[PDB]
Amino acid sequence: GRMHAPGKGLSQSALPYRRSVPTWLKLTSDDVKEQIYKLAKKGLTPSQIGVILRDSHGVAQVRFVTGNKILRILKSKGLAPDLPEDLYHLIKKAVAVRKHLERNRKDKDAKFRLILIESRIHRLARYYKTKRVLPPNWKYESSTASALVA
Amino acid sequence: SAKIVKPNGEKPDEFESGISQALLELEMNSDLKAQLRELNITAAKEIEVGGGRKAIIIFVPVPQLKSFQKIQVRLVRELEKKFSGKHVVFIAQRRILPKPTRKSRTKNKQKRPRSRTLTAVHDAILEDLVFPSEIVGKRIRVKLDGSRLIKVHLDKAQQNNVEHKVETFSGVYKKLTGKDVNFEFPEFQL
Amino acid sequence: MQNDAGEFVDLYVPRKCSASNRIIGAKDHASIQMNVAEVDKVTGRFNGQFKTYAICGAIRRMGESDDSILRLAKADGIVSKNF
Amino acid sequence: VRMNVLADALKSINNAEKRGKRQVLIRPCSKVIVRFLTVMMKHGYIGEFEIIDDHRAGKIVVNLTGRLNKCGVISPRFDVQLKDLEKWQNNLLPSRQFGFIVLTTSAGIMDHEEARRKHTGGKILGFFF
Amino acid sequence: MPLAKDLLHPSPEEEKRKHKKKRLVQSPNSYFMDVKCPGCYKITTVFSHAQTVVLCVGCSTVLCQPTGGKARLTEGCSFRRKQH
RNA sequence: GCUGCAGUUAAAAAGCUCGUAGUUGGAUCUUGUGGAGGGUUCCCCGCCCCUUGCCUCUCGGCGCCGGCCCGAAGCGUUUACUUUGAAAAAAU
Repeated sequence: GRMHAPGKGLSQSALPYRRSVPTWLKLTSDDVKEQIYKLAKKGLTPSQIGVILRDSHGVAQVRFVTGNKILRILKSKGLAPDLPEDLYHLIKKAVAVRKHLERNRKDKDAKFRLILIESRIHRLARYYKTKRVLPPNWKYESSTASALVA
Repeated sequence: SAKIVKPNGEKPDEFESGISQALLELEMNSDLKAQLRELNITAAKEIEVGGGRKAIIIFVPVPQLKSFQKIQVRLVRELEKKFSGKHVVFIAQRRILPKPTRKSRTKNKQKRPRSRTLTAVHDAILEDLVFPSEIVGKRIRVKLDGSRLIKVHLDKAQQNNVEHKVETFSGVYKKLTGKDVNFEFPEFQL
Repeated sequence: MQNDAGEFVDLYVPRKCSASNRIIGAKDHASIQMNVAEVDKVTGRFNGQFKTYAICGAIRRMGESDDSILRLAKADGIVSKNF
Repeated sequence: VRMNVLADALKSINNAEKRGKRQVLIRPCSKVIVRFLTVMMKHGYIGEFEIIDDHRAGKIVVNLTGRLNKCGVISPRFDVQLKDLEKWQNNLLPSRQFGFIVLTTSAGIMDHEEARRKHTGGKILGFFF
Repeated sequence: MPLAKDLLHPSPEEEKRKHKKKRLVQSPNSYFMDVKCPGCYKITTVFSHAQTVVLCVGCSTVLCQPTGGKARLTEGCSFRRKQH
């Protein structure tokens, strides 16, 4: 079930058994890497590169054409960001609710939902700090949070 | 030079120098001169199959094999035409490293890659034999005596390229790994 | 049941259900024994020869005896492995 | 969440045997499940079985013969020594004449009668009769 | 389900009816197709559950629009699946 | 009540949700032929790929007409588990 809601829905992707590239695909490994390097200059995060490539080109799974996952391809050229994808989007969501509560102090539902976002930031940062993606002295703060996404 | 097969001390054998001569002389005609370049064949053998006939196995080094498969559809058809009624397969020169935990010397200074495990090598050898066709799925049957059989499903397109060689695939995989395999076609596939 | 001299010591050996391989008890009054006629292959007529099955009372009351008798009659030659 | 896979496999067989079904599907598969099934099959309590590859841990289909009264798991994998094995078979078995405890030992997964011939102790996995 | 149906050989009409994650082995319902338009005729490839508003190499303003399920084509000349 | 109890109505589930310590945590990384004891395939030797996994010294006996071999040692990533040795008053 979901970690902070009573729901237990089932929707997700389902990959095929066959890992091979199909015979009709015209692209090749190093031309797929150059298209990844061009899309990264526009500020697109790794999750957005994979949908642009799936929708408008033949590549269903980049990992099956090129033997690497696309965050590794960007890191080996220094093109990847420092703060990771999901922790960036969680911190960007918490500053929007805090801008609401400064003028709407009667909104007790918004007060409750902010506890459930910031406790999910603390759980994900504690994971990245043990795997050396973040400094041991890294800390989310309710005053500093606006400066993390500028 | 000729006699390209095997490490020092093993090289002079008549059969294996014969197959490697028959490979390296074929670059001299104008068609395969466009696409062969004296590329290494590491070994070859001639082996018995269940009908009382014979077949040959050719061993190719890993960084060369991605180029051999791109021309194998003509190159094996020329070799199966030239030899005396034989069947041919190309396979990779894979190495297995031993289990580090209490079955080898081990230390922190180098780690065994999972690409060098026995399981990752034996299930890659199965893909080389069938090459003109693609594996659609596997099943394993355990018998009342405690033995195993593997059932392999092959794609329904390209039947004409492999149906006459399933009887050599079982005998070759038996002699490369010690295991019984059957090759079959699906009822339907999604 | 046998002893170390190899002789048998049960009162009787009870029957088992043909569909299910479980023992039919002395008070299972919902259970049955079915009996079915064989016919000669030249003229389709009764020769006095027959086949038999026994069915558990628990399988009858859940409604599974009709399909069990059919599977048994296809496993023997009677329904001839086509339908 | 799913804390233990062997307990699912045996509970799934045990519910199918009591309904009188002729086959059952076990998912996820494991190296421990395939070795436990093999010990029941070698003693004659189940039929033969087949494994399906799906690239995600796999599945098993098993054939049932109607002979099995029960199979089960002891959840903490307690250690046992040869002097204490008598107390466990006095607790868990229906008679001295039939039924088996299953142990894991450094000589392999095995029947509690084989552990006495091999002079070895181990950890408890489960039982059948 | 009767007492005795075998589980190793589902018919293709038993398998096509059930959810993608609950089949005997998993497989997607989505597909790739090749698409073509009037005025400029360079053929292009599209995914049937697209989220992007696709623009063709022929520079027309919309090839297809996104939707809560399958994307809908702008009356293009092909909806033909690729075979594999 | 560990083995081994109970909590709809007999005694008994915090009004509801978050959360640090504590307890618990998914799949995966080397096998069959030959010989002895015993069977009609598996437990001890030697093998498809590694069988103590390596290695080459030097103080130190062996085998033979200097040189090449076979028992120590560096040691096998660290522990629980299990089986075996040693060492623990008498009386009860």
